Amino acid sequence: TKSFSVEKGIYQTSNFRVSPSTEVVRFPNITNLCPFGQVFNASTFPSVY
Amino acid sequence: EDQSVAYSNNSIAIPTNFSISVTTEVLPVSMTKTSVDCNMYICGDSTEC
Ligand SMILES: *[C@@H]1O[C@H](CO)[C@@H](O[C@@H]2O[C@H](CO)[C@@H](O)[C@H](O)[C@H]2NC(C)=O)[C@H](O)[C@H]1NC(C)=O
Ligand SMILES: *[C@@H]1O[C@H](CO)[C@@H](O)[C@H](O)[C@H]1NC(C)=O
Repeated sequence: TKSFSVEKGIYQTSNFRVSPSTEVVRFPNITNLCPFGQVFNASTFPSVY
Repeated sequence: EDQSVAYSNNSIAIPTNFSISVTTEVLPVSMTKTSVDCNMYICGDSTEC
């Protein structure tokens, strides 16, 4: 309640108290590099048709 | 149903015994008290939202 003075009673509040600190980044166990050759570093490309 | 009766100008009906009847009247009074956290519903756990 956006004020510096509060009247007597019971009120409902937001969280305002806990925030995360750490991080979990678990991804699969692959490691082989994708074949950017023969797609970018290739000898011949086909016709558009 | 129809119970047509015409008229009379010298007759009167008197009831000779009675019955005590107990009836039930059903009336709502109050409804459930519900509160909403606007930020949690709209945005959840995102700071940008
Ligand atoms: C009007 O009075 C008569 C009696 O004069 C009632 O008939 C009696 O009903 C009760 C039960 O409620 C019995 O125990 C009695 O035995 C009955 N009569 C007698 C004295 O034998 C009648 O029920 C009363 N009015 C209404 C329509 O309830
Ligand atoms: C009503 O009452 C009067 C009294 O004089 C009588 O003449 C008349 O016939 C009555 N009519 C009915 C509705 O019976």
